[PDB]
Amino acid sequence: LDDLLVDLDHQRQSACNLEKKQKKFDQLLAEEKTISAKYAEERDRAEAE
Amino acid sequence: LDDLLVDLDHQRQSACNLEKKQKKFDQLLAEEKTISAKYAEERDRAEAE
Amino acid sequence: VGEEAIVELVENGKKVKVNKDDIQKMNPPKFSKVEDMAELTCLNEASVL
Amino acid sequence: CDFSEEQTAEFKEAFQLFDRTGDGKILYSQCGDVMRALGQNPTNAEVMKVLGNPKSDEMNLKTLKFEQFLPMMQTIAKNKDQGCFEDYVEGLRVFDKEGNGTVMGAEIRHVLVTLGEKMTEEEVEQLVAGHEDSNGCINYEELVRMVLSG
Amino acid sequence: LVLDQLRCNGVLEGIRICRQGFPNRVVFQEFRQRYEILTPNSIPKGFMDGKQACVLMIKALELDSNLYRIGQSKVFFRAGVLAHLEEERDLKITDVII
Amino acid sequence: PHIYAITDTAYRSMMQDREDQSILCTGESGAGKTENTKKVIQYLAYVAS
Ligand SMILES: Nc1ncnc2c1ncn2[C@@H]1O[C@H](COP(=O)(O)OP(=O)(O)O)[C@@H](O)[C@H]1O
Ligand SMILES: [Mg+2]
Repeated sequence: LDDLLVDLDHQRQSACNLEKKQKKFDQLLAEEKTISAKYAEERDRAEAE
Repeated sequence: LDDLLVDLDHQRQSACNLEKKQKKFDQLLAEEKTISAKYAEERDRAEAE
Repeated sequence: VGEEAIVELVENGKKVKVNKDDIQKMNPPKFSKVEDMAELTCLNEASVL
Repeated sequence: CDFSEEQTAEFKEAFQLFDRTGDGKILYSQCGDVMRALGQNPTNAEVMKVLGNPKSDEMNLKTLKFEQFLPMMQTIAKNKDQGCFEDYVEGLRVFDKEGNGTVMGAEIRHVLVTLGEKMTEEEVEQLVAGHEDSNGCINYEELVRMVLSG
Repeated sequence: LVLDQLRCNGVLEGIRICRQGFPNRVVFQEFRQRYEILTPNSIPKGFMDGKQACVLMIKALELDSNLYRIGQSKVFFRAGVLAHLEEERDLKITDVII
Repeated sequence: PHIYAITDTAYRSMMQDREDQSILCTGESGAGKTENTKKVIQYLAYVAS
């Protein structure tokens, strides 16, 4: 039972971390979009130079 | 112990039902990062030129 | 049968009667040669050995 | 160029002071150190970037002409990732476990050798040398301000 | 012979107290100084009780309530929790340290 | 895992905590205590000179 409790606690920890990262996904995509837009601007600027 | 085994078989499936989503999210992020990396490469080539 | 169980031995196929408290649970091959034995799911003499 | 020629005249000399080809050329490995000698603070990532990501052996073999070094310097001069003193002191305080404005020299050595763009132990010992006290503690505000103003 | 050494040495009991217990324990002020960088808005920037500051930090970190216990002068953590916090802390500072 | 990892962990713990450390090699006769002691000394002599 002690081993099952330690295992279940680790599964619970892993699922909690997955849920937190699933929530983090939205702002991660927003960041990737804004930084890719900045790279698009920077490539236009460097080509213009 | 039987109750803990039931809770464990519930928790593992509940976690897999998030991992199925994380697969998709990781693939989406991989594509978005490939696009952003291509823009950063084009920027770098333009700056070098 | 309550106090006892029958097992087949992987090296022999031989069927043997063993007492339910001498049987020890086995770790998934996922934990083969783990660097830290605190990470084992089943922690018992047979698994540590 | 979009750069003041009065200091380009100085950069010509300061580049030539790295002389070891026997002429007006210098090798890729030197490029970062001459840029750091002329007063900029390029990261090794930036050095590799402006060099076009050369190979670790090619860095020993390929070479710049001053005509090619000048725009390298210009690129690093115009755009930079460099932070500032008010940022670095906030970074060093992460190691200040007690709030007295001091950090352990062994900790700062370990951090600089292990995190980020790893420094050699010979470099890091030259950095902390002379900032000793009776406790082995460095006053990170003054260490940062001195290194940055140095 | 190996089994007899593991038995008399107490190796399995030692592993069990590491898994079932809280082998990592940090004083409230040291926990603040080490890990406040992880959650810098979590504490109102005035004075605060170190214990309450640690509670606020651990809530902003959203640690599972089973991974830690809070004492009279220390926070206690399961094994490997502080390793994760150290990795995350190193990541934040690596930008500034570069 | 290595005796060098145990020795480095102790050295870093001594520098970080400022608490003095012990390395305690415990076994039967022939178990490897003296060899591992030599490796602890080798590591400290190299890393902390
Ligand atoms: N880590 C090791 N690597 C190689 N050989 C070893 C190691 N540990 C022990 N031995 C061998 O076993 C012998 C006995 O080990 P030793 O450490 O001297 O025993 P004790 O712990 O009783 O002092 C050594 O002389 C050596 O031949
Ligand atoms: Mg001996």
